[PDB]
Amino acid sequence: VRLLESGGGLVQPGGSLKLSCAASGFDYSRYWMSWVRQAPGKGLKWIGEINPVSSTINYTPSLKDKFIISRDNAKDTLYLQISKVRSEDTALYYCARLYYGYGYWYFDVWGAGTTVTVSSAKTTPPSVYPLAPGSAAAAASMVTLGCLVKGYFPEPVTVTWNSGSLAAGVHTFPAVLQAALYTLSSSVTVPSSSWPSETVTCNVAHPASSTKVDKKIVPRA
Amino acid sequence: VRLLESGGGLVQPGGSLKLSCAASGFDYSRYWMSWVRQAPGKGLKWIGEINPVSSTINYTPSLKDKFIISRDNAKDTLYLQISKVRSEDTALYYCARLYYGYGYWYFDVWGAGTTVTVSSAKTTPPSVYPLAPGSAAAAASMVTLGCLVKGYFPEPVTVTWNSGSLAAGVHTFPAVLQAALYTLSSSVTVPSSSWPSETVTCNVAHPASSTKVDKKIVPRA
Amino acid sequence: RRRQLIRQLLERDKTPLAILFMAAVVGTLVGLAAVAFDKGVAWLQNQRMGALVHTADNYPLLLTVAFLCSAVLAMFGYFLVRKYAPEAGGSGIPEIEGALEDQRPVRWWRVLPVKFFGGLGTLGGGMVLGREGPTVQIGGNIGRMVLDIFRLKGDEARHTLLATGAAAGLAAAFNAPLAGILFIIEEMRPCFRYTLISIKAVFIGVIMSTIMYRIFNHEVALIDVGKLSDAPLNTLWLYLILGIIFGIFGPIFNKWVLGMQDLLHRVHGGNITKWVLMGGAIGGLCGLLGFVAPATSGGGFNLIPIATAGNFSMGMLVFIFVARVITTLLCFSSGAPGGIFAPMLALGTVLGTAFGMVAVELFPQYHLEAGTFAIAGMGALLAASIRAPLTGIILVLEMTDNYQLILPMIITGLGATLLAQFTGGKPLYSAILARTLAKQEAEQ
Amino acid sequence: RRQLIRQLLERDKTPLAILFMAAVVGTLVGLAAVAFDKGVAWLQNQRMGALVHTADNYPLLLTVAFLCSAVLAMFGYFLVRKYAPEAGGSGIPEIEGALEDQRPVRWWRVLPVKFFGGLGTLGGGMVLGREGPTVQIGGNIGRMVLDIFRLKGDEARHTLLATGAAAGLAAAFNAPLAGILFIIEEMRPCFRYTLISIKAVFIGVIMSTIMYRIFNHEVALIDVGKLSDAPLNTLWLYLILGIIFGIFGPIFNKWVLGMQDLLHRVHGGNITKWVLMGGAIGGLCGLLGFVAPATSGGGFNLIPIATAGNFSMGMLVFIFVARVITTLLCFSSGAPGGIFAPMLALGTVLGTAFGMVAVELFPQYHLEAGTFAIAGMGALLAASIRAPLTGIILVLEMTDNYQLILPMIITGLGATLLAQFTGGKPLYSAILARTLAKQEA
Amino acid sequence: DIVLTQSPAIMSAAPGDKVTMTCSASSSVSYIHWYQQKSGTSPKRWIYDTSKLTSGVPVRFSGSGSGTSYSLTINTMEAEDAATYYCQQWSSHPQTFGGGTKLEILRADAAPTVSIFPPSSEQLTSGGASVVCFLNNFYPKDINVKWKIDGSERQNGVLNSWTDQDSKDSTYSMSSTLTLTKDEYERHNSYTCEATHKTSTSPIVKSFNRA
Amino acid sequence: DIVLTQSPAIMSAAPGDKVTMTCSASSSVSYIHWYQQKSGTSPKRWIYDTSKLTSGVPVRFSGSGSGTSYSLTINTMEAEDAATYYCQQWSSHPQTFGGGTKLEILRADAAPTVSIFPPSSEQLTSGGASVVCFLNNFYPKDINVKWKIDGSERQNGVLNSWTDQDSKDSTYSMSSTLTLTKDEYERHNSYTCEATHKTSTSPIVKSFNRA
Ligand SMILES: [Cl-]
Ligand SMILES: [Cl-]
Ligand SMILES: [Cl-]
Ligand SMILES: [Cl-]
Repeated sequence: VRLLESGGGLVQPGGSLKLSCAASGFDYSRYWMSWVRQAPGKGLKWIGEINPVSSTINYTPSLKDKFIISRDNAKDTLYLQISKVRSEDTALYYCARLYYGYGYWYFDVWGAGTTVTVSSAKTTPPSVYPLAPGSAAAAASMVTLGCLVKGYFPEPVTVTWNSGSLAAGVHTFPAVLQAALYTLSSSVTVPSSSWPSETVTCNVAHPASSTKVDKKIVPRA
Repeated sequence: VRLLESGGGLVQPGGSLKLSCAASGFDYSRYWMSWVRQAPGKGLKWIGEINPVSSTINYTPSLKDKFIISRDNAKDTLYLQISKVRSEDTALYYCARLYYGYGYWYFDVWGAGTTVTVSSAKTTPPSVYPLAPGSAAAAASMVTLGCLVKGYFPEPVTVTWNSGSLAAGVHTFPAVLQAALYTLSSSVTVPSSSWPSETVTCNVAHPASSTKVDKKIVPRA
Repeated sequence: RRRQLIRQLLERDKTPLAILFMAAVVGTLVGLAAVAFDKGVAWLQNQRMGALVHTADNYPLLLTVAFLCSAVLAMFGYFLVRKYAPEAGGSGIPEIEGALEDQRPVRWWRVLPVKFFGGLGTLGGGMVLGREGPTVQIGGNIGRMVLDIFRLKGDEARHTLLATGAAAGLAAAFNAPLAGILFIIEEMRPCFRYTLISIKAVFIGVIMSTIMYRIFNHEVALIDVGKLSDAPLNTLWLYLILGIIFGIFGPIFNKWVLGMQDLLHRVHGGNITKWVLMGGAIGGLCGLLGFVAPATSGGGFNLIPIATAGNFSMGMLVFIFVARVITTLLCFSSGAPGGIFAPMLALGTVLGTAFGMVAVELFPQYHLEAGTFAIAGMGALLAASIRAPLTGIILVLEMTDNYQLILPMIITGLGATLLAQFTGGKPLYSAILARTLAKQEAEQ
Repeated sequence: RRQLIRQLLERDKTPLAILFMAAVVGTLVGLAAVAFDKGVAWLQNQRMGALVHTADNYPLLLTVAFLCSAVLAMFGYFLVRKYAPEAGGSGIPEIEGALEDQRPVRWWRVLPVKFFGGLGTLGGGMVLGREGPTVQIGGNIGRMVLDIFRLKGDEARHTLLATGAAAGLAAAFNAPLAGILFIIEEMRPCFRYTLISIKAVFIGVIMSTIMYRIFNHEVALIDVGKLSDAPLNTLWLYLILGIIFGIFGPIFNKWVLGMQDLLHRVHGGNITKWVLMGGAIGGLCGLLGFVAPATSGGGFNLIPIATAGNFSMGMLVFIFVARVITTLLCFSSGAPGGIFAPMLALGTVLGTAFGMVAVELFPQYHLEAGTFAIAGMGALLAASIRAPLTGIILVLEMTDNYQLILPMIITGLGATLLAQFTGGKPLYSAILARTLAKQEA
Repeated sequence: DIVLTQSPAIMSAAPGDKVTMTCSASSSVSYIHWYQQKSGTSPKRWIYDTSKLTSGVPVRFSGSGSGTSYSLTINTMEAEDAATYYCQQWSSHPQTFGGGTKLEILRADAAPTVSIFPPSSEQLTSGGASVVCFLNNFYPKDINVKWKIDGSERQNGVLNSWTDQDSKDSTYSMSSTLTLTKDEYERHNSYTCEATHKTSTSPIVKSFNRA
Repeated sequence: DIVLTQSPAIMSAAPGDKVTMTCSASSSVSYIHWYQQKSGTSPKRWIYDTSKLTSGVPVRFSGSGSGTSYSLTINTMEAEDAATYYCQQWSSHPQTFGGGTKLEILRADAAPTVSIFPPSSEQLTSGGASVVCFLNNFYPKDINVKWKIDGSERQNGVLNSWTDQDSKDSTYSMSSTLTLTKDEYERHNSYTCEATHKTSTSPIVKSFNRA
């Protein structure tokens, strides 16, 4: 019983896109399907719904051809078209299977979500800089390393340490946007005896701009 | 309602191949499905059957795992695996949907069939050569054009004219075998006013090598 | 009282083998009879369409051969009734009801050919009448014929074999085994006096005739509607409201049918000339309407699947209803051979769908489908005019196969029967018998 | 004739007072049935919790299985013999009597006795149904509201007693139509006509079914899916199945009665030997509901499993014989709880068995044993209680395989015919007749 | 397993004739089905349960029989009926098919339309050279095709292919193909194609010259 | 439409504690639903029709209320219990959700593990210089950072970013990053980073000198 939406990403203002939600694990007919978006920071908001026979399509109070919901029962997939896209449409979109108990309807099962970004800003690779502690600092119990990932667009990037093996004592901070570019940092606190005697590398992937990069954190001489 | 079976072509003696039959237009998880074969120029022979819940599977008097029939209700596909193949298995395999009137079951809807050739030769794509009249053409009301198809293996090939918009006036001749390669040609008769003033293209397809050749018939210089 | 009861309890469910074997042959015959009848009506409706193709050019000439063919066949039926068997007018279910109380004769030597060949005329002409009327009465007479021919003795054999035929008659009319049996033990069963109708024997008759129906009419359902959506608990009150609407209308439809029997009797005064002629005028109107607006005329089974899917507009549903009310009255109230049972399904469907449409837009939170209200309304008029809800419910259920709607179907139906009672309406099959019996003593 | 015209025009007229009271009966019967259903589950749950706390020591776990079931059985058996003897066995025969004005309805006694008594026998894992309890309880609820509201007349006495018995069966199966049909087929004094208002019975059943769905929605008692159809050239096989049920029907009726006798000798009417033997049987159920859960318990669990053809041939014969044995020991020993449900499970198993044989004997028919399971399910109900029309609609309402209506009818009819021609008798009528004959003996 | 045998393996009839073919069984069969298989097409369920017609099957068709003999009958056969008809049973197991009855159509005469074709330049710039000659839409099927290079008769390297009887006009068509090497073809000049048929006493000639 | 407001916007409670959140409606509503979202994954259905658990939901959770005021409750909270709780109605159309209630774990206070980092040689080659300061693992989430260049306060070019509550110790982390041009960076020497927390009265100083 999995719902899988796709087709998010970056669109220019006044454009249009077509999100897809591919269903599996149940009879896709008999069920009503729905779209619900979550604006960054804000709460959940209902877009619309569609019955199995596609004879009733309902939307939130939303002007004319802004939203077009449909479904193809043969491919077992749900669609959503947004036209004349503005920044308010920058959100995370969920498809949901509709059901009920006493008859006051709920949102039964949800998809994982696809993120839609509406920005005239251009796709940009990230620059990845190590963060080694200087000769000014003395090592206690632990030693904090890191790498700065700056000047990219859009979200997301994925940071792992030693190809995911060093999964303990890792913080990755939310990215912050400035002047049409994102910046984020990631820490990795490790035992004092473990570095620099053993190699610590951070792995950064920005798929939007085909970037895969490894940055080795070496001490300062 | 349509049954479109596939996965035929060339196999070595003693080998094995998996035939599929994709179904659409009917509740596939409701019917018994069946396979029947027809050797070139011969009669029909029932191979097997399978109920919707895959619990009952009857075969014709065969050996061990000579035939193996299965079905995937999620994909709407019927499968047939043939083992240790000898030349008696060189046939056209129909995928048929089963049903009854009073209760004596019949083969309700048949597919188009896939051909299986059990030979030692090699998959060779066809060579398509256009056939147009020798310069001095005593043009009557009609002009007969054709194209030659040679050096392919195995069978079959399909030949249509102008993507099938030219239906009337076409004869396609049964392939002839020589030195483990097949040869056929197709004729077409069009109004003399309708050529060379218009385009006449023969569309040859040899699915065994996944090859299309669209040769266009040019008047001789 | 107690000693006698111990004797009764131990003797219960014991039907003489002779009655059982005879119940089988009754059903067998009633089945074949119903099948043959069904083929005839189709064959004649087919010929009428063949003639319309032969004159598909001249528009007024096409409208002429529509009227004439339907008139000629209607007149043929109306005549066959007034000339040979008067009791075979209208439905004929009230006539079988009387026969069970030993208050009406079963003149099978007359009615069988009259209702059969007479029905073929009215139904095959395109008139708004059902098959049940014909098949129930025909079925009853078949049960009497085999009683007579085989000279069977007893009150049990006379009532039982007359009943199983009436049931196998309804069964073979709808492919509805259970609806047939229930209809007898809810409507017919002398409703004030205990009888000797053996239930087990009724069953066998129904089975044989249903099998006979399936031998010739396999692989096709009378009504296909598909599997509809379910109904949530928080929507049930909407079905009760639908019942109330059927509950006030039920008796009002009953007044009209009776009143119209009267108003149409003045036109001819009992005259076999004015009657047959008027009968043809009505019959001709149906073959005309069964062309310029086929939904207004005909049996009604055709527009049920279309209505359930929500393919008609609101305006078109109101139109169909009013026109079909009119045409249902003109056909049945004018004593034509043919039941009113089926036309009442079509009316309930249409009315139900109409309510559904209103309900859908008034309550988007419910996620409604007008189709469920069509199926709830289908057997609702049967519950408010014939007052046989349990029969109506199981009939619809057997024909539409939407068991998940059993609660809305019951609630709507019960709602109809309640308000039909509290607004002074009376079971239409009982009132038509009571009028016949009161007028029989009104000239003595 | 003049009297008939008076009758016809007065038909289907039930006093508004009776109608409004019918509603309240069903409402109560529904809630009662629901509360009863929750209790049984609650107690079956406790029993499984104790088995977890002693899941280590094998003989120790087999002990706490026996004991728990014995202790709860004894509690039920005692509550019956001490306060309301009439609440033994099913209780449907007792309500049938009450409709002929031949038995008293002591609701002040039976309601607490059948309820809390049933909770003991059912909740202990014994092979008994809910119908017995719910129908009897339902009838008494209809008597209670007759008494409390002081309603006068033969109509009100019989009608309100009936609607409660129907709403009782309805709420036991989620089967509205089966409830109504059962009254107007089995109960309805079978020899004289009555004032049982059909319209009033309906209302009661509606309210109790609504009550059942308010607490038990989104889950069906039996799920079987949509099975295959049945070709016309296969119907004769269903007739043969009826014949086999037709011979066995009355023979199962002999054993149930004979076993009531054989078990009465063991205790002689003694409230000590009765309650103790009641616990020995009850304890055997909780023991078997672990070492072979199919042989014990209500039976609804193994129906879906049987229909799918998940049991082997050997396993089907085993279950049948063991389930015959355990059905008799529980019902025939006067324990509070119906035999209606256990008979469904028997018919399913027998049907499936016939289906398996049929499948391999006729590959040309493309059979599925599952269709013979659903045909057989209500077949024993047709051959032993001789209410086929109720049995058919009951199965239909619970399985939703309308495409099998012909095989279901044919099999059922076949059963009722051969049950008559081999001298069998409607078991609910025979049990009333034995109680009434021993009352004057 | 029951063996079905269909009486005429191949039969000829002119449209208008009443036509009957037979399916006979080794054991005892009940309710058999018939399938039509037109040229280069899949079998289509035609008649079922002995005498019922599938939807779309014209009323000119009828089935009957019982026990060991069954028949398919075309009352006033029509040209479009040219197909091979298979019978089938599944009253026993496993189900089994008949041998087939190929129905051929007798019709009026039709002279072939002969067309000659030179080896294309794309085929020449490869190695071989095939000269092709279509003779189309003739009746009856018996035809003789003769090859002449510079008057001289050629015997070896000729391949012929005939179509099945056409489903609409009931005519036959043939194609003849003379295959040679590039050098073999280039050392001559005139190629002819001689077609002899019932419709003409003197053979039909079509020819081309490189010069 | 109908507006739903949830009382505690953010709240904290130690493991094994009675937690109660509201959901108040503008107009009258009936039978509301509750969803639990953990950051990074799908919202999942928790409580429906005023107060019914879902197949899997542990028995410690409960709903209640009617008319215009409803509430979700946790008797004995757990670790795997912290997440966001959205109420949702559909008694009226169109349906609406609550603003959200973030439920967070309460713990014993923790002092920040401050770290300061010089710009890399790679970043300087580009002509930019970022000074990163990691304030790691502190409770509560409230903190103040302060930058000092040559012992002088700086407020321009600073970017702060908190992680959401951790799932191994339920502490927060933060990062302050100061971005200057290479020239602007090279004209100073002393870069200090001051973390001011609830734990101490005097800020934790971490600095480095270019010399
Ligand atoms: Cl009438
Ligand atoms: Cl009628
Ligand atoms: Cl009992
Ligand atoms: Cl019982």
